[PDB]
Amino acid sequence: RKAPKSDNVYLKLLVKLYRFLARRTEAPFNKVVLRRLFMSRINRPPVSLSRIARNLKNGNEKKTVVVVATVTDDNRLLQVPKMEVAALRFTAKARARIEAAGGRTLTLDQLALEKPTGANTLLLRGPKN
Amino acid sequence: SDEIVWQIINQQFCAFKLKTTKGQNFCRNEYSVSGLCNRQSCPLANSRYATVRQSPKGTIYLYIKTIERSHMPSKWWEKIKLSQNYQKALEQIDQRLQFFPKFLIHKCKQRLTRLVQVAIRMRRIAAEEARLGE
Amino acid sequence: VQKKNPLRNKQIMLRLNPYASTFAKEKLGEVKAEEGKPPKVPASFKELLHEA
Amino acid sequence: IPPKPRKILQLLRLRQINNGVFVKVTKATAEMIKIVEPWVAYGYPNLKSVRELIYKRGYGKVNGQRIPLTDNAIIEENLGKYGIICIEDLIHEIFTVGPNFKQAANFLWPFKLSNPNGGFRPRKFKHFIEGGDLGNREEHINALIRAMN
RNA sequence: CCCACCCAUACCCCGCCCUCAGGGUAGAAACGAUGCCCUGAGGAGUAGGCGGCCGUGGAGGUCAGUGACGAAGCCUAGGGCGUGAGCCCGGGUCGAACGGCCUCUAGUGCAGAUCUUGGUGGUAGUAGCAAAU
RNA sequence: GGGACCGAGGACCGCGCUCUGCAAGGAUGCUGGCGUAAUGGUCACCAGCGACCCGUCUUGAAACACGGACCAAGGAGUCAAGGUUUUGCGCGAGUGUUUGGGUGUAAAACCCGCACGCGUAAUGAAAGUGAACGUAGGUGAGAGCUUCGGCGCAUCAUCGACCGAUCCUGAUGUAUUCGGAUGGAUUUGAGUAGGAGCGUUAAGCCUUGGACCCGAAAGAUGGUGAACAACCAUCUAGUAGCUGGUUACCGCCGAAGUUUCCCUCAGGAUAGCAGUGUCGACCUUCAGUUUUAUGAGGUAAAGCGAAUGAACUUUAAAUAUGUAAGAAGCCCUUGUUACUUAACUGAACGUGGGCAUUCGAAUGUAUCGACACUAGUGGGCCAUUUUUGGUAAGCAGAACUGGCGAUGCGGGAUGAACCGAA
RNA sequence: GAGACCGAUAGCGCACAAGUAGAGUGAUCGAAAGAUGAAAAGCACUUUGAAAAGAGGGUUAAAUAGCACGUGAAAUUGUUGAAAGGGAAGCGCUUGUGACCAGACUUGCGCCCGGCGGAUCAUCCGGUGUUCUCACCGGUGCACUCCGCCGGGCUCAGGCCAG
Ligand SMILES: [Zn+2]
Repeated sequence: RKAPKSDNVYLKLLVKLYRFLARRTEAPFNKVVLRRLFMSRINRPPVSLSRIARNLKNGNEKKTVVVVATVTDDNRLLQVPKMEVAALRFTAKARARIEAAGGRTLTLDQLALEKPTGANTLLLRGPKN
Repeated sequence: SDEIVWQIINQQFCAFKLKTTKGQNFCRNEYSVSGLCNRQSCPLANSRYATVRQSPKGTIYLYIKTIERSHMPSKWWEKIKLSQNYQKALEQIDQRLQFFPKFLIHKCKQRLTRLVQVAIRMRRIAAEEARLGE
Repeated sequence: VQKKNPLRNKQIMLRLNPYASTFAKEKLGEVKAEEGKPPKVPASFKELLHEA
Repeated sequence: IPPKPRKILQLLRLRQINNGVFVKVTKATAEMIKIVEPWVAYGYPNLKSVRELIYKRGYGKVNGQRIPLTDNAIIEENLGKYGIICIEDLIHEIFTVGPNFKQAANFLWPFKLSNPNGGFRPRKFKHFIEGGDLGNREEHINALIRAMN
């Protein structure tokens, strides 16, 4: 598009970073992440701890889970597995429960340094409506 | 937070801005190489900066801002005396502003050039005004 | 920045068609007909030509 | 204009007065042009008509933009996969109708010609066989090309 | 029937405005990446939809703003800017306060409403000296 | 060779050429003129050409009709409560301090103890019951990733699984009259199948209040006078229709005047036209077009030294006008069904193949489709052609197309319907 | 005691003689109207004449601030000046005539030589502040270097319009 709808100055910081990465890298991961940054808050539904566990429970373990949305906690998920999640935002319950399981929490700018081309990443988004 | 400062400076409020209707904006801050408010020449939004100033006694100095003396506003600027010979002062910019952005080097040389030119013009006006007696 | 007619300036003509030099040099636009005495039109073609 | 000549004049890329297109003669194309005879004039061009149309009013379709054929290079980057790498190749493909005429003619932007120097005939909107300008004039299109181009 | 000539905002070439579409731009740029550069196309417009911008009264911060050596206002067969709403300057008058920026706010923009209030015309030095004064 | 108009851009880069540099990705070189005025502004007037007075309202349109003596100031979509959509923001299975208390530099700011509102599991009229048999399932797509082997978001299609309720079948048993287990249904849910909400800000829309502003006759309460019932104040800014008016600029996108349904006429709900957001394909796909095949006209025509006789035909028009022209496709083999048939005879579900570097005409393609949401529209007049009826002649009615309606310009001396051209 | 209220056609009808003036038998209805100047210092006196008026003269910073009083718009009107006017004016494009008004590039740098004075010049000395290596004072002088200044000579550079 042309301008992000958000008034967050750090969300405009991330759009500036992923505009540069989408232009100067063949990886369609950067183009997809940049498209979802421009999208509104309703079009980025929250993703729960239970939903990122099912997409991990296959042979997709040891991959950096990337969710360009907020991460919410599920009280019905009794045990959290070890997992590295990069997201826009984390709730306090979610952040504590990844850290209790031995996992790590990343931001999208820490993702861009580590995996600029989006290598070995599991991209997820939440339920629409 | 150098970019976050710039976003606040550019798009919310800056006490040094002068908005003109002629398609250009001006910075009133005395430590700016050009009078214009842009990203390259805003000294507040650039942690590393250079500026050429002229003293009332007639001496031209070069000012240096580093990221380390940022939290200390009284010690923002290193003041270095520039040579009166025009070529040695241009070289003194190049050695001192080494490994800087080339915008700062190119505009400090322009600011040095205009300051010397005004000083020569200032002496020619004063000589003619003394002769004219008006 | 400026469209240039190959028919007006021959430098752009030589830029596009390098054969334009040898076309003018060997006078290919002034090629003459092959030699040979042209045989007369048949008399049968003439009486058809002015039948009525 | 009736609805059916309006559709034909759009399929022939004749969206403006004094617009020109190179068509190849089929039974499909001949029936289309015969319908729009009350608006167009057409004939059989010579080599000089084709050569001066491309050199003077030749323009291309590179990513949907009208860029003049000022260099041989822009021919190859858009038509070099068909064996057309020079501007003499485009002349040869249009004039002697070859296997890649479909791609060469559409690459060619429609020719924005001027009004003819000397004007048309006094009664312009009659048939050429009836003393006017509309319809098929065969080799007489070259006199119209020389006046307009 | 033939030759030439005349001119539409139409057609062709060139310049300029804006909009749209495509492209380029970071161990940063010699221009606010909400910036800059390159290329092409387009341009009537009612009901209606969307955006930007100008002007008004008051409010927070700012310009270490202007001001009795003259603020605001008004006038002006003067100098400029902007496509435009508008804006700046000169000359005169005048006497005490006012302006730009970024935000907040609203009792915020007029040619009409046989609009309201005030003031003033032609009719007209006419009708006619009735009433009122 | 002669003339006119133009000089955009601003280090190099490119293609070239006649290569000690050129006319090769946009004008340089030389000379002159310019301060008691080069060049402009405003006013008045003359001259050539142009040029109806604005707004409102009716209508297909003009024409009527209403308003305008002039100037200054005022002057008309506002504010509350409750819904609803979208954007931003905070926290997030939670959210909301501000009733109140504590506090204070005192109507500010700061802090919160208990409840409360909305949400976090559903269905059935009800008794009430109550979310796992399969990595919460299988298969196929699908963004993205990839050790190039394969993993596969959201979402959709299908086959399943469970639960609430309904219609069944009826286990150990049981107080001898109580129960629902197991096995089914072309069922229903605003169900489960792993939460998205709450508060707030901005804009818009809906409802009610005076409700964009101005504008009846009436009715009622309480008084004042006295007479052809009248006046006064209030309820009351009453209400119904129906008029009039409704305030700077520029830019972008831009209509409809219609099909169908329902019923008061005074109207809404769909679909279409304009737009916004999401998802998906790759610019795929589509198209008031041509061609090919084939209908509806064998319509004209050639022949009848072919037969037979528009109703004759070997052949076949023109010209409009329906239907198809692959991979989302074809054929048949083999199995089933709840449908059908004497019968895989048909329909559906599965099976197999070939061609993916001519995937099965031409031309064009300023993307297309699905879902959701949001404004304005739902009149006609004239002409061409075809056609039905009628008159002494006018004329009346259908169907298509075109023009004007929201459209300036050139021409026809002038002009709603003409010609050219937007 | 206060205000993101209104500022004299607004705000209560009333900033002031306001429920006043005035109307109606009566119940009731109900306005318009603020601003000299810092200070009246509110024009003494002379002189026309019958007046809410002038000419002199004075007060004042100012009287074109004179109780018609801060500022003083437009409509409308008089005088003076210019131009025009054969049954409409006004308006658009483009000249032309006259009148008045404005004033075009701010209009400069670089070399050479000679003198004079300064320093950021001397491995010169003393002092101060500091980001601790940069600045600023004071006193020395001119071997070198660099700035100015004065007197010559020289160079190019320029704004607009033409051919
Ligand atoms: Zn700045």
